[PDB]
Amino acid sequence: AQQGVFTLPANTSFGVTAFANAANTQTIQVLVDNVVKATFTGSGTSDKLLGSQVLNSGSGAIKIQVSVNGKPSDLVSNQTILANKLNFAMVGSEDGTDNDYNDGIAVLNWPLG
Amino acid sequence: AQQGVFTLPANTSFGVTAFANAANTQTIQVLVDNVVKATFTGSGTSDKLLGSQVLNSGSGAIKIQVSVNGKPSDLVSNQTILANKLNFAMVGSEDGTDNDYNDGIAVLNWPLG
Amino acid sequence: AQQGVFTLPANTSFGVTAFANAANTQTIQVLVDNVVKATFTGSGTSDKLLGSQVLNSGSGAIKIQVSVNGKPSDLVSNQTILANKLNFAMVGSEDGTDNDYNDGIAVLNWPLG
Amino acid sequence: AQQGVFTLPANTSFGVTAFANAANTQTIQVLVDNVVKATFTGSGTSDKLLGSQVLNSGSGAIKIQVSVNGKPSDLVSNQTILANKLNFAMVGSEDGTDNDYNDGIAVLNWPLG
Ligand SMILES: OC[C@H]1O[C@H](O)[C@@H](O)[C@@H](O)[C@@H]1O
Ligand SMILES: OC[C@H]1O[C@H](O)[C@@H](O)[C@@H](O)[C@@H]1O
Ligand SMILES: OC[C@H]1O[C@H](O)[C@@H](O)[C@@H](O)[C@@H]1O
Ligand SMILES: OC[C@H]1O[C@H](O)[C@@H](O)[C@@H](O)[C@@H]1O
Ligand SMILES: [Ca+2]
Ligand SMILES: [Ca+2]
Ligand SMILES: [Ca+2]
Ligand SMILES: [Ca+2]
Ligand SMILES: [Ca+2]
Ligand SMILES: [Ca+2]
Ligand SMILES: [Ca+2]
Ligand SMILES: [Ca+2]
Repeated sequence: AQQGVFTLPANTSFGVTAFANAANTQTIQVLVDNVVKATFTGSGTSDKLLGSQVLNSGSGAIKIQVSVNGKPSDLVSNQTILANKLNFAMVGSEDGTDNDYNDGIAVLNWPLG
Repeated sequence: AQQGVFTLPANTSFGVTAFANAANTQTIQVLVDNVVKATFTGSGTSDKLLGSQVLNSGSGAIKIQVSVNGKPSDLVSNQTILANKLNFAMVGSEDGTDNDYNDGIAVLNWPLG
Repeated sequence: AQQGVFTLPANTSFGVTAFANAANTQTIQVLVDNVVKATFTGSGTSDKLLGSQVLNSGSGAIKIQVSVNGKPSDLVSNQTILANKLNFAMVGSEDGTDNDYNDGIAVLNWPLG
Repeated sequence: AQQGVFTLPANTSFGVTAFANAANTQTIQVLVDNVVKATFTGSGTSDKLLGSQVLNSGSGAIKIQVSVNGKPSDLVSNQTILANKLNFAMVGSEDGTDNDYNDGIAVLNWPLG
């Protein structure tokens, strides 16, 4: 199945935070309506914080991409809702062979405020 | 039910990242074996990043506390596992009456490496 | 936080399946727009299947109640979305003191078809 | 990523319940330590309940397979833990082109009792 694709409410601010757990440099892109709106880049094996940003969801069509020097990683994802209100969308990825799926991570959360 | 309590594998590094979406100052504490090992503090209504740290899980007994000037918030939490390997533990909290449950957030992830 | 409350898409069929893991008789009610539309009753400690039904979501306001002889149980719940399409809403409950939270369970899933 | 693979605690009873939302006949197999221990078969587009069984987890290595007349479906899965105690493992699958991922579903839950 496609992974890293999420439908958010339209015209809503969301946070996105990215991490590396990898020797290779991760490129984590956040697409809103098929257009890259944020890019996080880096490496490190101890949950390196690559950045955190707030974006508008546009029509609601979000897609997360993870790659290493142009090669797409294998993604895994899901979305969880707590208290019928607090949403998280998580993405892990695997750039290699050890299948730890932590190499490049994105965590989205909404609503804000 | 108790919320914000998680059993991790013992002696394992994990990341914890904290956010505010609140006018009031949040105090988010990460306890390992009943001892506070990290504290994140701040306010802001746009997914303010309060910090991110890597901790050892000790025996595995983690507890997240959220309070505002000493008053415990109402917590909500769960844990998700992706690809049978990548773990997230999420905590939201409500400090007031609007029930957005985003006031003080913690996201834990493991394994690292 | 309130638990067992879920917002579904309006006018959508969903499945709901109920289980017991309890010595006491569980009463598991599925409310749509504040009106009970299904009730599952029984006991048994080996994941007793109490029933499975398909309901219309009405406006989308679903609430699950669990009680034992009129006494409300303590609920825990969340919602997960897989492949940006397949939804599950889960409810556990505790009727006693052992905090296994499995006494009366409901699992909702949608969309059907 | 591989999907439908879960690590359970060893020597633990778990419930597994299977559904169809499909015109084609689904074959849903539950493997414990690489050996099929339950098989659910059927079709129907309204959350047809194919069965529910309790199994021992063996070493803990569970795998869910879904196929239609021998052809493996595309699986999606995850695991959620509520109240640090109640576990669900969910599997959806797609046998065709509409990407509803509901064609053959398995829901696992533990602990029982
Ligand atoms: O980035 C390449 C490689 O780096 C490290 O060895 C580990 O983090 C691996 O999981 C990762 O796949
Ligand atoms: O922190 C107090 C209060 O601040 C803001 O008004 C909002 O973020 C509320 O959700 C929060 O409860
Ligand atoms: O139903 C009462 C009681 O019955 C059994 O002892 C167990 O299933 C308990 O978890 C439950 O709380
Ligand atoms: O089973 C084949 C096909 O049957 C129906 O048309 C729908 O349930 C589809 O989602 C499914 O893929
Ligand atoms: Ca890796
Ligand atoms: Ca890694
Ligand atoms: Ca609030
Ligand atoms: Ca808030
Ligand atoms: Ca109980
Ligand atoms: Ca029980
Ligand atoms: Ca299908
Ligand atoms: Ca279908």
